[PDB]
Amino acid sequence: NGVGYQPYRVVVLSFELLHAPATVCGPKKSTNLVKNKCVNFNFNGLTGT
Amino acid sequence: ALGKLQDVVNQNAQALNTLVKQLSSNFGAISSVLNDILSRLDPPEAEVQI
Amino acid sequence: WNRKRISNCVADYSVLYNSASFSTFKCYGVSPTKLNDLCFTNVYADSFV
Repeated sequence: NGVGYQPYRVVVLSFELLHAPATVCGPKKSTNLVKNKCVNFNFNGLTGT
Repeated sequence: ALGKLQDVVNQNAQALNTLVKQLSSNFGAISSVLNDILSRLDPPEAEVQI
Repeated sequence: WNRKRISNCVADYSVLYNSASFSTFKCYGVSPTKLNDLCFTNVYADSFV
């Protein structure tokens, strides 16, 4: 049949970005804990300085 | 006794507190925090929220 | 539609959206370019054709 009637497979990744302990964290690796100095920190994806 | 002076201090301090509290209002955008709006949208679609 | 919980793991959405197999891939409220470095509390995958 025409593509207009063809079947499309569908998956919906509903990213529930919530303030809670996160589980799926993405590929980026960690860095050693730094303290008492100015650093562009990034915990769980919240970008901060 | 010192109501007029206290009233001046209170009015000025409340006005500053409201100025700081406005920073927590999204104003129609996804979130109040500008850094998260930058870190959860691409620049083309971030600029409208910003 | 079935709902499969995705949690307790690490992900890589770059391969998922880069692959040419997905003629349709639309993100709402997040842009795919930076999905790699932000973590999420829970992700829901709902499959239906």
